[PDB]
Amino acid sequence: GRLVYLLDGPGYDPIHC
Amino acid sequence: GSVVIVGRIILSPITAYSQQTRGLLGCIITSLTGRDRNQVEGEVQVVSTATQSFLATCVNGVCWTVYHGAGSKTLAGPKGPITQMYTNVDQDLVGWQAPPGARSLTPCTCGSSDLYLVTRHADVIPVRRRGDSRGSLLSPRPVSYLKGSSGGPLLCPSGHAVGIFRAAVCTRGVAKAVDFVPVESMETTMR
Ligand SMILES: [Cl-]
Ligand SMILES: [Cl-]
Ligand SMILES: [Cl-]
Ligand SMILES: [Cl-]
Ligand SMILES: [Cl-]
Ligand SMILES: [Cl-]
Ligand SMILES: [Cl-]
Ligand SMILES: [Zn+2]
Repeated sequence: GRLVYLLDGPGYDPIHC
Repeated sequence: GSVVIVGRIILSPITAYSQQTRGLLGCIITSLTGRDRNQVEGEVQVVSTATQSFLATCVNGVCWTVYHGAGSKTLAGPKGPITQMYTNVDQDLVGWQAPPGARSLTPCTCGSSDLYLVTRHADVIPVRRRGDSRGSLLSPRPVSYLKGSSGGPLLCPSGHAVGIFRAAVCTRGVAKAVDFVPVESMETTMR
């Protein structure tokens, strides 16, 4: 097992595309 | 720019729900001005910079979060940007004096190993403490499910703070365990 960091993109509900 | 509160998670058996408070445009603007006039509520804040978002947890009147999320940044507040009160790069931990209206958790003193992690989606998931700064997820979940949750709280059965979520331990995209900053390190950072 390896360490993954759990940042998301900006905003309350980040936009993904 | 500044870190900006863009939502919150309110804690109740431990339950949680989330509420958005800011949109993307207001978030970007508030980041540049450092001025946030909104009322703050809840124990966990959903926070954002112009480039990334994550969680901050208020314990004993300090809003704590991860250094890899917040860096050295100020927190936008009612009287302008709030300077970090604590900056511990090695422990990956930062803190600002909690906005008035944030509800503080108190540190766990019971030493239970039966924990709950509260995620960005306000799900409360069982964790088994496995040492100072690690807990196994009793039900493994895709790492995608924990995305955006860095800085969120680990709670004991009485709803007191055990630690803040730092990183997931993953194999093949499945989170099996969490790495966290113990509440002890917050006490060591402070005094
Ligand atoms: Cl939005
Ligand atoms: Cl807004
Ligand atoms: Cl003003
Ligand atoms: Cl404002
Ligand atoms: Cl950033
Ligand atoms: Cl920074
Ligand atoms: Cl995943
Ligand atoms: Zn406890």
